[PDB]
Amino acid sequence: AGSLTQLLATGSMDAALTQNATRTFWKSSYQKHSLFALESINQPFTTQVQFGAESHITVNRQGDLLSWMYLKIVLPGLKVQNQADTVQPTQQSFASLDNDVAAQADVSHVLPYIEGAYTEASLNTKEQLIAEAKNSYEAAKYNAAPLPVAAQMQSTEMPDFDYAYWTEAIGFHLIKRAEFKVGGATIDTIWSELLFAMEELMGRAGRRLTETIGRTLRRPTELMKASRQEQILYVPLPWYFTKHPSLAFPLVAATYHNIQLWVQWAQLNSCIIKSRSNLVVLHAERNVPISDDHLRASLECTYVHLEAAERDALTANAGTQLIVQHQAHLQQVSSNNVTARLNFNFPVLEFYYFLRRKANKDAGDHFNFSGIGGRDPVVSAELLFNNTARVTQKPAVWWRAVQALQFHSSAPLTNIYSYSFSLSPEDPITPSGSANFSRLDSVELALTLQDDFGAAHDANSELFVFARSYNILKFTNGLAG
Amino acid sequence: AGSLTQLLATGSMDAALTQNATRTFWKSSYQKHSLFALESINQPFTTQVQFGAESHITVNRQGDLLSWMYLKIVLPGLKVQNQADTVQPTQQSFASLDNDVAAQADVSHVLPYIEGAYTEASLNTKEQLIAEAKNSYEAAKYNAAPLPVAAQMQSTEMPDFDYAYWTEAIGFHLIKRAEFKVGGATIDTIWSELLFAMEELMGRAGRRLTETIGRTLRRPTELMKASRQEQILYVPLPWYFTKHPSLAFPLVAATYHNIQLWVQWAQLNSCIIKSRSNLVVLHAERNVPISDDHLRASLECTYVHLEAAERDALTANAGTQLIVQHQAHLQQVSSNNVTARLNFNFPVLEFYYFLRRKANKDAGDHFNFSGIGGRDPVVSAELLFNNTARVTQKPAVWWRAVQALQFHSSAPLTNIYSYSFSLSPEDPITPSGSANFSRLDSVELALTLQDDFGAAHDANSELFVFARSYNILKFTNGLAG
Amino acid sequence: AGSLTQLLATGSMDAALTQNATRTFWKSSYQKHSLFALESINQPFTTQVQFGAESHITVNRQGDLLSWMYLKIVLPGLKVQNQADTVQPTQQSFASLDNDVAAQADVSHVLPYIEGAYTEASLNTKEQLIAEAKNSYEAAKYNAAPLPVAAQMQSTEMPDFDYAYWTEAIGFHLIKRAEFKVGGATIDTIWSELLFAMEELMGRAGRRLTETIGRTLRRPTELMKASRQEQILYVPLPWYFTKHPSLAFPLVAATYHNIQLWVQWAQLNSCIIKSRSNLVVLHAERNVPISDDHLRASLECTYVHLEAAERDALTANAGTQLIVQHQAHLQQVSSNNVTARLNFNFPVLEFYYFLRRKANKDAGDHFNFSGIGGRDPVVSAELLFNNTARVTQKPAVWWRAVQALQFHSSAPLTNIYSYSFSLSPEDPITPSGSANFSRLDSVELALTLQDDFGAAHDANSELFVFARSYNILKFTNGLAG
Amino acid sequence: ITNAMNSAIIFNHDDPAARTRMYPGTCSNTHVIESVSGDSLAKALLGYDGV
Repeated sequence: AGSLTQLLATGSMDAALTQNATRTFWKSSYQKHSLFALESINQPFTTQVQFGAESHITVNRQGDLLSWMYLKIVLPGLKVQNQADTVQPTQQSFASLDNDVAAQADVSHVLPYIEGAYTEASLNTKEQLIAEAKNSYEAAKYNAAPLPVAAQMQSTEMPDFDYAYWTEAIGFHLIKRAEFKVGGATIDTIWSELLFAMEELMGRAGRRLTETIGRTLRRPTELMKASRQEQILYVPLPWYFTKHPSLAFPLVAATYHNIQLWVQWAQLNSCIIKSRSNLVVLHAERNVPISDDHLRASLECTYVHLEAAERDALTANAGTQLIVQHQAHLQQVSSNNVTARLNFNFPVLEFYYFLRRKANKDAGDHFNFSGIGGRDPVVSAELLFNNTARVTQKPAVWWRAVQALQFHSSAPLTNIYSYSFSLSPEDPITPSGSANFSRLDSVELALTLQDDFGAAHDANSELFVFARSYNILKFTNGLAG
Repeated sequence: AGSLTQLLATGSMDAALTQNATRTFWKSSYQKHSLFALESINQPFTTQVQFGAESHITVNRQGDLLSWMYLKIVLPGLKVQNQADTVQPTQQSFASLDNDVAAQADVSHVLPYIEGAYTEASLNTKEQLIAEAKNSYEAAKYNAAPLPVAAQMQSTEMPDFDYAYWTEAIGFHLIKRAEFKVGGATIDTIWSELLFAMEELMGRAGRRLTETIGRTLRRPTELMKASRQEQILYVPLPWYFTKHPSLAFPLVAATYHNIQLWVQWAQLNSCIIKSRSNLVVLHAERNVPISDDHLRASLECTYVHLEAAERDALTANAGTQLIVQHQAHLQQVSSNNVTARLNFNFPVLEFYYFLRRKANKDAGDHFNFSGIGGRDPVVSAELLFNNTARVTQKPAVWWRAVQALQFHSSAPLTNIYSYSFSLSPEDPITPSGSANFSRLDSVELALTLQDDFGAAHDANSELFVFARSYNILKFTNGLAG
Repeated sequence: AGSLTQLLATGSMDAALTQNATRTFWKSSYQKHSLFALESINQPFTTQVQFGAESHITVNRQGDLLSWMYLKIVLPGLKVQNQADTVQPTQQSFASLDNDVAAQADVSHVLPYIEGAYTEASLNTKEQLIAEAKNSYEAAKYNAAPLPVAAQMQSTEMPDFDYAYWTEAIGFHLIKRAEFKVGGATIDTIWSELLFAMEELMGRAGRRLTETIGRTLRRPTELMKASRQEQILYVPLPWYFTKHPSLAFPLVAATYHNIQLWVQWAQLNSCIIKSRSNLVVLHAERNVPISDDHLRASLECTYVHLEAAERDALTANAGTQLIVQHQAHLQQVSSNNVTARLNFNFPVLEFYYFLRRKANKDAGDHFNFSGIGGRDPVVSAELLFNNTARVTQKPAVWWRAVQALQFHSSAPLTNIYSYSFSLSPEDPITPSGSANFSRLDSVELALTLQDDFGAAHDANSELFVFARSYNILKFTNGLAG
Repeated sequence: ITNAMNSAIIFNHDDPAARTRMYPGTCSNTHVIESVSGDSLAKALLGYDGV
């Protein structure tokens, strides 16, 4: 009686929701699709792959569309030997944990707050004086309550043996820059720092790229374990056509253009960290000093094979694809107040920004976007259009956590900040908002950074700003532009 | 030959799926949208913000729609001083870890199972006797196999120094109640306990509110670290209009109504836990006793700016929005059998329920919905409509884990139970089932709780029941109702 | 001036995106639906439920559709007693941690690499010699750099007391096979190993089945704690009709067919692990030896009640549902090169494969798909159609991580490999690609496994291959087929 | 205290509010106040929002 009465208890308001219902929950409807197949094919680079060099590949035409694209990287296992035991000790310098430049830079900021005879003190007494000076510095700069000295003395249990390892997220770090080219024109460009920021914000829970890029979430002991043997990494290249099947790049419609991936590789000296400064780093299998020719890479492409009728239709009329392109503003930072002039073009969906200390970069911690003592490097930021506040001054947590909560699949674990003009900037096919920067005379991101950011040992810290913008790729008569 | 043969190998069944295909995977189609912009604007409260008080804000009209809404809370850093060293030691009482009322309440239930001279025993002997009595209690009540005494002696390594910290998920706890008002009418009401339950069930992996609300997943050492300095929290207010862009609140269509947020704040005594009972809690920067006027809050609103044509269309005909409203049944528990009479109205989508021990509340652990000794407080529950079983008696795990698995984005880490009448209760725009409680003479949730729940030291434990219901918000002639 | 200028700054390209816009972000539209209700009903098996037996249930007709289906399993708490203290010590043998067959099998592979007097060595000296021989084995087989001996000596802190526990993910392990039958015909079949693989790949972040199936992510101490008391498990049965509301099984349209669930239960000896070989395992409450009749199970079904008009429409014309069926190829492995001949039928969406060592199975670690020493058991795999490479030789990481990244909601934590022909194999209603195996004369999965896989103590290791295929279920005149 | 600060910093007590406030005096153009410290007097005058 009650369940039937609920179906009868309808009024004029229910008519807007349920009158002439076009859907039922109790019967499945499905759509028929055209026939297609997927094939994954690995292809060698056209030029030699080496650390610090640029390499390119011309993408083969082994199907009708191009869908997924992965850079397959093979890194050798690492071993170490004392320089005294080596017949040829001359190698490039690597970052070493016995010379922690990041910790030395952090100590340099607290030196003015050390009370007593620091120079003559025992090692254990120096560690105590540094922890007390950190409390005095943080009280003076941040009105922070002092932490117990014992809580600041975190011994990272480092192993009592010699090692070397590939840096955190080495699969991204290796790709300093990649360019997707069609007919000799650059269609899009991606950077190591952008790839990491995109994975932090858009990386879905349970599908994080951890193993696929050599990322351990800053657990040095796991990087050491992984680095003792050969590593095979599959780094996704997040081009517009890899984001949705309807955006797959129509190879058949671009028949008269070569499709190329160009990759600028990281220098070998930046890719490795060692336990001690006096160690030589060896290729684990070959027992020779590690060299720039030990980088191996290939391109793994997923091709789509279409039925003849769909292939012929696509060849006759591929039309236009909405694309997202990436733009970059890279700036050196030498002051706590920084203004970035964002000379980006087109309808910008969103931008990302973050800072890297010089000391973190020099320590080989390339994706450590933290400030001094691991703090947030940004105090506040403001966004100006033509000297008018588009976003008034907001604290770092608003740009990092509130913007990520509103517009992104994930909140960043590092100090990555974002701002979206789009309601759904991760939707590759549905435009949901933008600001046209080609119609603004000035776009300025004004930053107030933490105290002493870009001073002394951190002179030439880096500001990264990346923007995502809409453009249109047109296919006509076997050409793409 | 094989791939072409697959495209030809079609029969009368494939016609229902692929005949006259209206979609291709090999060409992207996109829709054009109207022009809009988003702006985030922070606004002060119209009244003073203080602990234990009620404050309100009249929301400004700085755009055409209202989308996201965050309560920006600023909490001072905490320090502690001995009461003997303080010129004015008189402060409100705070929960203290040297007086663990929750542990004392748990011990009180096992006192009848302690064999031997408990009163005269050494401290280490009392801990042994309590662990043995816990085994005897659990064997007698639950037919549990005894755990090794050493496995029950979990020392939480508490630091050997003085501290105070803000309670777990303080950003939610501060909001005892918030009311969204339009034209003086309450449109919706949210509670601290509901906000936490909603984040447990609907909080997406990689987008949990942890840092944004001061939640550490019950790691006291992280709460201590965070509480030594100023904290800025961004608490999302999950109103119907924050759930989907098409539900954004049409400011232009409600021109003659004031839009107000009212917030009832938690008492300061409930917000802080200290290491010892004899400590005074100080504002870390000001070096004064912490007081009710040290709470700071503001409202951060995201406005939408529309193109004139869409703004004019929305002003002429905003029509009606489907809304979800929240209802609450709050009850004291003094017996293991509890019947809650759910006097909720309208088409209910779903309800949540959970229990809080008096001892957990008094210990300042406001979101600890566990029973005695951290067990599940519910043994079983039944749902009755007009004294007829709508859901027959089911064990706690069915209401907690099976209902969450079927209808929610996440399973709760705490003892939160749910039941959905909707197939997709997290879809804000598509009704997918409901029960109309305004047409039921009685709705009863009958609970069988664990033994001794609501007895002795847990007299006046709390039952929370929250329901989500459909209603319609109508916009006409510049008014909303 | 700027925001209005952006709305005016439109060209011929914007016309494809925004001309005649059929959607607005500033007004919600909703669809009305038909009236329905959901009811969860628990039902006993028609036959006795026992370990190692087959049991069936005839599903009741308590609503118009069948939606969710859970196997509700009740397992008793476990206790242990010494065999010498037991009046009837005769019980089935259980796996025991004092006789770790998996560790003994791993040691057997490194015996040829032990230098010195192993047989006469002290226990601590034998552990050192085994760790050194592991380095020599891994250097010889994999060109691995040696790990420090201290890093290989992981003591799992096992408790110094007697225990027994239910094996990891016992809720899946109990279901050796389940068959969904209609009118005496098997519509679909699921296996324990497939259920686990499906949860690894398709299990969403924050909705993992952990507690609902007794899974701890290989934390033996948590399995021990859980196994001391009665456990109630709710194992989801992932039939086609449980995946989407429009696929709910139309009970009213199948009126003349009995609907049955058949379940083949695991043997009791395979379900329990004990600390020591000389222990008897007891039912914790009854204080009797655990026996095959201590398994209890029931079926929890969610029924849908429809409004009379929708019920009558569905009875008159239920038509056809697209279904996914599961197929299995199970093979013994006795060599490092394995070819699996996949005699699957119909349009295959995707397949999963994985290996289980005999030693892992014999140790009671039924979902440990790792190789020797916890390594990846697959070096490479190739997929052939009619002796032509459909997928050329690819390394294990491509089949495990790249395929999961492209097509699945999650990456597997275990050595589960997949390959999809579908762009969205987790979409139950939209076909997005397949390969028709009923039109291929041969489908071969060629595997190169790790060295010594399937040799000596691992003779008769298992290869599992599962495929998902499209079929059509037809409803006509009260019959289903 | 203002005179001991050479009027570079001004201390004022507001009797209606019972609050002590500190402001930049003659250094207002050249310097910014970063922090305040001192003994029991500094804590007594400024530690409780100027009370």
